Amino acid sequence: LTIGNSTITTQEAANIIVGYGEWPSYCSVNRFYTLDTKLWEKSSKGWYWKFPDVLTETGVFGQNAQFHYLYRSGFCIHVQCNASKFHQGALLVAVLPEYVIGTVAGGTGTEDSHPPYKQTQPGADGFELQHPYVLDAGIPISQLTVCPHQWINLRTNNCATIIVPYINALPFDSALNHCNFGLLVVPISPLDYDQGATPVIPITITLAPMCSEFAGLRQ
Amino acid sequence: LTIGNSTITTQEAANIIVGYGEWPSYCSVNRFYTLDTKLWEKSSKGWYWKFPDVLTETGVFGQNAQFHYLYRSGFCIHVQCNASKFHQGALLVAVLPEYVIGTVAGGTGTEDSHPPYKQTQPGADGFELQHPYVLDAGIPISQLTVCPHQWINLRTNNCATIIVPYINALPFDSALNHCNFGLLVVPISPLDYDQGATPVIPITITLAPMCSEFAGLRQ
Amino acid sequence: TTGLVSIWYQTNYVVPIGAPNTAYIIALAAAQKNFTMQLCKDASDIL
Amino acid sequence: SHSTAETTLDSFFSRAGLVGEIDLPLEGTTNPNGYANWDIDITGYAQMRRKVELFTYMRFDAEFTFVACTPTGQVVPQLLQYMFVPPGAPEPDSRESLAWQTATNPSVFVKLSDPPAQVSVPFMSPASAYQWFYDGYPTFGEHKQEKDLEYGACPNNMMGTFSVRTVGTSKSKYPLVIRIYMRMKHVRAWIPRPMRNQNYLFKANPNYAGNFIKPTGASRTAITT
Repeated sequence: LTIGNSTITTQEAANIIVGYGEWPSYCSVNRFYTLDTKLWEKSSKGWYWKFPDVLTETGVFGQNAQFHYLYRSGFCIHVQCNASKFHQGALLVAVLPEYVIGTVAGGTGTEDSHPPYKQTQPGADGFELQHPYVLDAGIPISQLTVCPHQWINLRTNNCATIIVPYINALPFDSALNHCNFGLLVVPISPLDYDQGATPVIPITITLAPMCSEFAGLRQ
Repeated sequence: LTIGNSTITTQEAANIIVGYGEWPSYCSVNRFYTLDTKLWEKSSKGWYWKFPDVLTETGVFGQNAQFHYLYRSGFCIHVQCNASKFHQGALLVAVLPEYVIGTVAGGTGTEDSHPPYKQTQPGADGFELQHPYVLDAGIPISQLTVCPHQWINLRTNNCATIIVPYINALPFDSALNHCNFGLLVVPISPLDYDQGATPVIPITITLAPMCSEFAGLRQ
Repeated sequence: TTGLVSIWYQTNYVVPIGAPNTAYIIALAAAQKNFTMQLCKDASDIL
Repeated sequence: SHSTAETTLDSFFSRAGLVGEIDLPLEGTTNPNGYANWDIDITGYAQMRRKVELFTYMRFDAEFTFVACTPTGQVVPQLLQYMFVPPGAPEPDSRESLAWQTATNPSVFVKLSDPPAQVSVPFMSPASAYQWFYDGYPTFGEHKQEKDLEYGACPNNMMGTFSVRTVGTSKSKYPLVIRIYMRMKHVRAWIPRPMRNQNYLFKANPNYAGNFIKPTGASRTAITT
């Protein structure tokens, strides 16, 4: 499962958390996806990601998933945050189903045309929340915990896992046509550290879907 | 198995011929490859093809076979030649293992450098024999029948099949590194027809390998 | 929103001498067992 | 037939014949350094070469012998050396080269007054069987654009090298003429290949020339008897 010399050092003591006590379902695999490391700063406000459209560029099978229409898999999402024993900080990880991105309509006139392609495409790196209190969507940040989530504390843990099945708007679902979900990471208490210490906190997220489907049609 | 609306009319009365009475082997699938139709003319001298390098562009799984290193499959090659009941002609189909392409060294000085890339690449369409008596390799055309072959006569049949397993120079074989085999089609008796009739004879060849392997290495 | 179907020439058309040089083609269509409609529509065109 | 021993593939290949011809004159320009070398070129002689292309995959061993004689055919009191050079080992470059005393290279001390001695080499090919045609690039390296030093001598096909030298600081007093014979004990082939019949142009490359001759033209017409 190595691409030449890709044998990373991984943790063996993950904290197993189940989602609703329900494992995923059948039709209605060992490749571990790797994303670029995220830097957490004192003034940082949190990030967000959109799947599966942005996911089709980081994964080895994700790159091929650009051409795959349907999905049939179970999601084991691993979020990893390594830090020293004398660092301070707190992070929240959660999944918001049907997470509609809130566009911002400023200016003197409160009216805008169809959403611009610049806002729709933040890239494969991810984007920053303009006003993270409302998740840039007018949705209060106080209420995220009703949805599945996990508490990450530097003094307590260094990793977490989330397992979620496929929930879609229709019994017959399209992954390349309908946006499924997204991940939200936001700091609650700003990170603090002593003067001269390491000011960058690494963040890595790992997921391992099973497989997708090609589909196809002709006239 | 249709790409939109690809449901061709196929023959159900193929003449089953076995190769050495031996079926292919395991590690040491339903996609039917389609090639462009060939035109047989009165002055035509016959064609040749090289596999698997040229095969990696016509097939649906052949296009992906460009990136697949190893092979594990059995070959069921179907050659089809449709013609009227009052046409005249004869065709030979055979497979020549380890068929080395004979370069031509003309001119006043009998010496040439490394084979040019123009000669090495005839395209995905195929090439014509300069002097088909020697197969453009100094190898007499009289002796092809010692290798597996089939007789095609317009008065007798309209289709033929060949089944050949994998024979390579090494027990550990590479398909993208070592040229395996090729197909030879050459007329023995020139085609004749009455004045005003159809002067073009269609030729189609169909093969259905099972699968290939990705391989890969890192430093 | 809608699918497409087309017809293409895989090979050239060959005909024996003494036979017509062209022909005409017809096709048939129907519906499968699992085909059904859901809600009525008030549609009328003529007259 | 019942007595088919003389008709088997072994018997079809059971013959010792001329393979190598190397001369070591007392004085001249062919070898002004007192020694010579010979590469095993079975394809050099069209007689033995034409046999092998009847099959594509084949296995064979060999045995080799040496004969020393004057131009008149007299026998003189001197010794000559023979050693097999594996592809990894380096060939000698001078008469006083350090390669002569290398221990890993097998060599034998032989007196030519003794009636000729013969030696054999077993299967040295790294592959399972020999391939007279390699449908690809002559070099096994990762580069396909330069003139690599490994060109011509590839580890997958070459089967060794021989060198000859008269050992002794004192100068040799006699002219030498050397003849080489070879024969095979075990021969085994797998797949037949159509026979190569038309005229050859190169010594080891099957490329041919544009002047076409036919193998036979004796019969004038079909009606003629």
